[PDB]
Amino acid sequence: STIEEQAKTFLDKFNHEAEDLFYQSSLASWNYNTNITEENVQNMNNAGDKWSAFLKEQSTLAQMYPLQEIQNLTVKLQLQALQQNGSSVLSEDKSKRLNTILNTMSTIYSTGKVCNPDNPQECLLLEPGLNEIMANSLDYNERLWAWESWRSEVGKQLRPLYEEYVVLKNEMARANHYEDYGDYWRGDYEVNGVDGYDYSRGQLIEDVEHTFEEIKPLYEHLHAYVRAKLMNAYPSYISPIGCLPAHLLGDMWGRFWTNLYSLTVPFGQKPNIDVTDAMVDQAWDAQRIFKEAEKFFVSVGLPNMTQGFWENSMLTDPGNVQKAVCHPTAWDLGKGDFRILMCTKVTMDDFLTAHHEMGHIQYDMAYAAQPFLLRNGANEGFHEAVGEIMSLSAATPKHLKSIGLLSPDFQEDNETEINFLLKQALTIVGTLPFTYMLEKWRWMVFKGEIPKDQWMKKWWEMKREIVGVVEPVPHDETYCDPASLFHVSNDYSFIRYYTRTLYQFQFQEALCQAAKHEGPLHKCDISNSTEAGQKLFNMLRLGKSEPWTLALENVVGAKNMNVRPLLNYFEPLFTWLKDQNKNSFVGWSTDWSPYA
Amino acid sequence: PNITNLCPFGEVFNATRFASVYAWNRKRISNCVADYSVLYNSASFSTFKCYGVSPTKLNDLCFTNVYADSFVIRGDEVRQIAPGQTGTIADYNYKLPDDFTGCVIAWNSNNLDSKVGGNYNYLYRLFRKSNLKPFERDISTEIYQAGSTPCNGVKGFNCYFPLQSYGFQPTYGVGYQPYRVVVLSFELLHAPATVCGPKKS
Ligand SMILES: *[C@@H]1O[C@H](CO)[C@@H](O)[C@H](O)[C@H]1NC(C)=O
Ligand SMILES: *[C@@H]1O[C@H](CO)[C@@H](O)[C@H](O)[C@H]1NC(C)=O
Ligand SMILES: *[C@@H]1O[C@H](CO)[C@@H](O)[C@H](O)[C@H]1NC(C)=O
Ligand SMILES: *[C@@H]1O[C@H](CO)[C@@H](O)[C@H](O)[C@H]1NC(C)=O
Ligand SMILES: *[C@@H]1O[C@H](CO)[C@@H](O)[C@H](O)[C@H]1NC(C)=O
Ligand SMILES: *[C@@H]1O[C@H](CO)[C@@H](O)[C@H](O)[C@H]1NC(C)=O
Ligand SMILES: *[C@@H]1O[C@H](CO)[C@@H](O)[C@H](O)[C@H]1NC(C)=O
Repeated sequence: STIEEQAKTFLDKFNHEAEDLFYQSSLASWNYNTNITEENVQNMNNAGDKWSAFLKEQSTLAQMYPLQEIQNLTVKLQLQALQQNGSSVLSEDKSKRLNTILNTMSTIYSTGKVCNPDNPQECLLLEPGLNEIMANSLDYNERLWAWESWRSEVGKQLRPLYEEYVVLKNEMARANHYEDYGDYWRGDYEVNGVDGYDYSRGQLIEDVEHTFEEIKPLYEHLHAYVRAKLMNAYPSYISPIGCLPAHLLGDMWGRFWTNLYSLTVPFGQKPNIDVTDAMVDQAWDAQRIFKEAEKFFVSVGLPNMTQGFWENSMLTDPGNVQKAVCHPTAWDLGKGDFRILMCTKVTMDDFLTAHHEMGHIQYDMAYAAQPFLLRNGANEGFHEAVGEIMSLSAATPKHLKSIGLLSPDFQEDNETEINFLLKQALTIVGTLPFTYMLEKWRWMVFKGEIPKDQWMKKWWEMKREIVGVVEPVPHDETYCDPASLFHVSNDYSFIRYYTRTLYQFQFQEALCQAAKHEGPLHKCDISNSTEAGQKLFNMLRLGKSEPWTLALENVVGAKNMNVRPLLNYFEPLFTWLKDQNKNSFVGWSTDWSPYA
Repeated sequence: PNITNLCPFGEVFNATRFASVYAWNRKRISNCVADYSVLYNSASFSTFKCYGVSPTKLNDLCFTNVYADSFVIRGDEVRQIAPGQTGTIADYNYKLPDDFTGCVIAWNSNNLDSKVGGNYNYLYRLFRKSNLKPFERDISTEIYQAGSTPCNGVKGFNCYFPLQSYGFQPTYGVGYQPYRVVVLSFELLHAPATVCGPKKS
């Protein structure tokens, strides 16, 4: 009869067909990932093509129901999700060119091999060797060679490709009634039609700047401390008044500072909280790791893993004969099937990763009841944030003592808390200016604020201004230095990490206040607390049915992303860094004082 | 006296194939001895919810006829086979009356009714114009008209095929795994009641 009832029956038909096709595609992808064989690659490709074709057909059918004659919020949300053209609005020649450009950038990044001139007989792929040279070397010119050679080869190959990419994506986005491709990416956080809980695409940039302005003193103090320690490690290269050299940050791009923990440790003499040897001594299998993670999730009140999960998951490396992807991934196949693919080793990192991925699985299980198009996170930030909170809670010494992995006579003094917080800051605080600067640069490139002849002059200017990282030697416009990173070269949004980082500590404060923890925030463990699990599960069960602002109200009681829980988390470290930076100069100069 | 001629419960419960919920099989059981303790004390059944009568006194009472309806549904939909419920199975596939006397028995059949590629034999009716009356069977395969336009027999915009398939795969979760459901309906009519329980000697 009415348009709304017609759309509701259309969505019911779509949901039924979609679940089946999505399961077939997911199962084929699982078969490929667990078993890298040519037959699987064929089956995966075929199912993926069928799924994409189905989603084109159904988007075309979905557009015939006008949005303004539907009043139910859930039906309108699913129809809005399904009526997006995507690349379909663009012409077939340009669509084929865009797909070809994306595929060739994927191949150039994945199969990019660079080695030293005059010794070309064997080269180094980025993932095995180049990463290791970046994370473990202490030699200035070796790291400089690796950094400059990889940005020379990869950037000089990818610069015309990226120039075509920005124009095609902007054309598609303006064809889709967006200002630019940056507005298309910012549309994930857009909430429209809810009274009070509306969020705009333009509000995201303002909120990110407002939060980063509060991030800036902590990052300045951390940067000053890291600068002083790197000055100790490399005596003459680093200036007391200038920015950090780009190739010395412990990673290829400066994404994380977690590989500088050895150089910048506060109290080396004090022990670490490494529990690897304790699990080796007690013979902890990967099955025991996942069972302990399941015990953690049942302690907080969440549902335990399905029998299917245990039977169908691959939690150990299969062997030499069978090839599998080593990256840990939580798979929501659909139709009640939840699996984890992890080549679990006996390490602390794998144990924390098991908690993180099982948190991903718990979110998927919680939102499974919701309709197919709404089975996702409320935004891109929440889904990762709910795994990161489990990683936060499991890493605490209280959790390790509770499960027996740490000695009950381990002394928790202030020095161990300081060095643990510094490690967490190098992982978490250090990625925030890099993430914000990268997204702001991409937004300005898509918006047309930066002309093509001024991309790099602005980019380094942004990096000096925001990240406090200086280029080793100046780069002209023949280089494409941003696209050397995985996410930007392969068409991925990057603000999810910034939002995830803030949501992580907001959720942590909310659950710790629920659990009545009375100490420091980093000492808080959410095990044994039914109320914390209930507060989490109320948001987890919603999925994408409700606005992310309303979900954030459900957890933390705020309608917007907030930066104060992160600052509260690192407050002991913030006071310690302020004490340690009395003699040194906090802040940096954008001039070429260290090296250029 | 000495009792023989037990009721054919082997041909209902231990059947090689079960019907789809839309076209649920009904077997009328008459003129035999129905031993209900064999079913109740079995460990093979996941649901044995009896409405209107208790399982303990089933082996004593006597009924005119017994209707055994058999179908396969997803596990999550097992709850819908009850008086007063709502959902796709109850509105469009199989409706139980509120004044229902009988037992709803279900058990997981993942071993027998799932295939790796998917078992598409089992179907349910996604759409019907109106809800079903109690104990009604709809086996029509006419195109559902959700819009003002006539369907004219061929699928298209706002016209959908009524029957959809649960593609059961063994890897599915418990909610989506195939469950075989046998509903026993007990009625007493003024005719002589012949389905009686076993009498001890
Ligand atoms: C992995 O691949 C081989 C070759 O196709 C196959 O024989 C084997 O059964 C597969 N194993 C699993 C667990 O899928
Ligand atoms: C929206 O539709 C769903 C069914 O898809 C219904 O359960 C819900 O109550 C509706 N919401 C409103 C506000 O009408
Ligand atoms: C998708 O593209 C078609 C054809 O250009 C257009 O009519 C329709 O309005 C588009 N839908 C959206 C949501 O932009
Ligand atoms: C999950 O918990 C329930 C209730 O405690 C239990 O019956 C079930 O066996 C558990 N699942 C597994 C796989 O052990
Ligand atoms: C730890 O506490 C002792 C005792 O108050 C103090 O002397 C020391 O400076 C503290 N160290 C840090 C890193 O806070
Ligand atoms: C949580 O509950 C379990 C079950 O008794 C207990 O063994 C564990 O010690 C508790 N955790 C804490 C931190 O007390
Ligand atoms: C059906 O099969 C089960 C399992 O083999 C068996 O125990 C039972 O006696 C059979 N018959 C009935 C009526 O349940």
